[PDB]
Amino acid sequence: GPSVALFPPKPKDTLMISRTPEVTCVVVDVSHEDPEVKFNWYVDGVEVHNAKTKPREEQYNSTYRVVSVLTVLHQDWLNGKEYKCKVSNKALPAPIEKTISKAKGQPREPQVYTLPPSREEMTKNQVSLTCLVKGFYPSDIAVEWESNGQPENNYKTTPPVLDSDGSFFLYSKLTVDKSRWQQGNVFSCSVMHEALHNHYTQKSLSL
Ligand SMILES: *[C@@H]1O[C@H](CO[C@H]2O[C@@H](C)[C@@H](O)[C@@H](O)[C@@H]2O)[C@@H](O[C@@H]2O[C@H](CO)[C@@H](O[C@@H]3O[C@H](CO[C@H]4O[C@H](CO)[C@@H](O)[C@H](O)[C@@H]4O[C@@H]4O[C@H](CO)[C@@H](O)[C@H](O)[C@H]4NC(C)=O)[C@@H](O)[C@H](O[C@H]4O[C@H](CO)[C@@H](O)[C@H](O)[C@@H]4O)[C@@H]3O)[C@H](O)[C@H]2NC(C)=O)[C@H](O)[C@H]1NC(C)=O
Ligand SMILES: [Cl-]
Repeated sequence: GPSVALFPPKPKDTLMISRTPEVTCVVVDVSHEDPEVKFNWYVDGVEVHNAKTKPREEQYNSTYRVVSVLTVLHQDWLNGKEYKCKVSNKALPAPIEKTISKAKGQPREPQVYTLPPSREEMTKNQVSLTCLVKGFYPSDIAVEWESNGQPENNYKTTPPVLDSDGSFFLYSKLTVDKSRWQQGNVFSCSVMHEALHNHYTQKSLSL
């Protein structure tokens, strides 16, 4: 029968007030016999009525996928409100409920440091600029490298790692042509996290 998956907003969308965070309720294996699907949404038990249900989407295996998207208030998500999707369908003996919310725990402010390439790496044609982000909680975070107000195309960020004090850390490594570093171009590591002032900080690094 029908099955439901409930997906959280992207951290960056919850952290930047200009962006639009969404909770997404997805129903799959909706049958042709009982194709109609009702979604009820609740926020800490109180029904809300602003969800947009997308049109049914027919799969290659003769079932439908039906999606309801609930726009959330950034502050509600960050204040730990519970989002419940209730999915009714005539093939279900009772409606399916799923609930989600933000990871729990006292927030802790990330410390953000940029580290230049080792002198030993300067023998190479590409070099590594390092962004250390440590002491944060919970693990929900976004970390991005930019130059001239635009994202860099060769960086990779480690997952959050539990540190010995129960906070998280990660590193993001930016690789650039050595000549760009030598020319004095400025590179910036932007970090978004709920325990930062304005949910944002940026640290820059140049030769
Ligand atoms: C008939 O076909 C259906 C359509 O899918 C297939 O189409 C065919 C034509 C091929 O193209 C094939 O490749 C496709 O798979 C089948 O639908 C599938 O059903 C299964 C079983 O119900 C679903 O499994 C769930 O998967 C969840 C994760 O889903 C996300 O990630 C997937 C990639 O890893 C991706 O495919 C999904 O679309 C979805 O993507 C996420 O979308 C959200 C919302 O839009 C977005 O915000 C995210 O960024 C995005 N994330 C990522 C990483 O891409 C699991 O979480 C889920 O498990 C949860 O619920 C369980 C209980 O329900 C529970 O046990 C778990 O613990 C957990 O809570 C579950 O495993 C699968 O998603 C679904 N595929 C799609 C595309 O919807 C169908 O099964 C099949 N039916 C039959 C009878 O044959
Ligand atoms: Cl913003």
